[PDB]
Amino acid sequence: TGDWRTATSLYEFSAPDIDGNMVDLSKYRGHTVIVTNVASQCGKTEVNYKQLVELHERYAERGLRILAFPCNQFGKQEPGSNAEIKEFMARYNVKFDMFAKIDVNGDSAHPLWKWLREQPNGKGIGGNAIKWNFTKFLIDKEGKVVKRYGPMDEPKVIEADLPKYF
Repeated sequence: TGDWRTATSLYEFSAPDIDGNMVDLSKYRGHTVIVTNVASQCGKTEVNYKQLVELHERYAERGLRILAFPCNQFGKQEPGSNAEIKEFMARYNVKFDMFAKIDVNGDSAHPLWKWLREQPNGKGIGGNAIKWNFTKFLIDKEGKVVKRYGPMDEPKVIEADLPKYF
């Protein structure tokens, strides 16, 4: 219906990429997806970027796609413009998909993230708030959330779940 409250998969949403081009996320139909909120000035920025890059290098050939959403809501650790953030990810040689900066919590949260927070059967009242930088969601080939991993779970925690969804 266009309402995030009614959506049942990743494929109902669209978001601008880091260059500002609108991306319809149905482009990921049939792929294994990780969605994560990122930041450049977090204690865990280096380990998350390094391990996300490693997962993409190991598993892109199996259809793994990583969608990274910058977000400045957690300690103001993503203060850069989109153009600044684009320059930053190359230091990690990021070749997965980078999106324009968004809010993930609160009144201005992007609708995809309003939906992600509700995933285990939320009633539309806010769900499980994103707690800090580098939360991750593993999404299956039908666009359904299958697991959430927190700021403290390094990306390599997702690895043993990946072959179930390739």
